[PDB]
Amino acid sequence: XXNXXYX
Amino acid sequence: XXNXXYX
Ligand SMILES: *[C@@H]1O[C@H](CO)[C@@H](O)[C@H](O)[C@H]1O[C@@H]1O[C@@H](C)[C@H](O)[C@@H](O)[C@H]1O
Ligand SMILES: *[C@@H]1O[C@H](CO)[C@@H](O)[C@H](O)[C@H]1O[C@@H]1O[C@@H](C)[C@H](O)[C@@H](O)[C@H]1O
Ligand SMILES: *[C@H]1C[C@](C)(N)[C@@H](O)[C@H](C)O1
Ligand SMILES: *[C@H]1C[C@](C)(N)[C@@H](O)[C@H](C)O1
Repeated sequence: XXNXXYX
Repeated sequence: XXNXXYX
């Protein structure tokens, strides 16, 4: 992945 | 805080 969140 | 990231 690589991005983060949280959705 | 409470949200995430990463910026
Ligand atoms: C999310 O990333 C931060 C920044 O590096 C790290 O300190 C947290 O341990 C990390 O969260 C975990 O890992 C991710 C892969 C899971 O989605 C999240 O629930 C948590 O286990
Ligand atoms: C969230 O990411 C910060 C960096 O921005 C990292 O220093 C924290 O340890 C990380 O939080 C941990 O992981 C998340 C997923 C949890 O909600 C939090 O309680 C904490 O364990
Ligand atoms: C990460 C944190 C958040 C944005 N407050 C939550 O709504 C999500 C489900 O997880
Ligand atoms: C979180 C992940 C990211 C957007 N790939 C990175 O650029 C940032 C510094 O931390």
